[PDB]
Amino acid sequence: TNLSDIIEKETGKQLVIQESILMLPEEVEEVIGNKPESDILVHTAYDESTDENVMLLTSDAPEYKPWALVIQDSNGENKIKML
Repeated sequence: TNLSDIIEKETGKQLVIQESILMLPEEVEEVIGNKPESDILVHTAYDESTDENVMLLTSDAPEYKPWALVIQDSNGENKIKML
């Protein structure tokens, strides 16, 4: 998919993307340090090769504009890439 393709562009891996979860802008801002201009969808995929969760943040439908990618490791440390 579009969203799996973005994850693969950014990680080099083909992963199963979970059904989206909606986050309000202030919710997202606490996590990321930037406040999105509207609601965010979190599309999560587990990267078993590294035991990492990969979270693709887009705007809501129908645009699904990519906004950020969060990769969390098993120690619970986040890396963020703004898209």
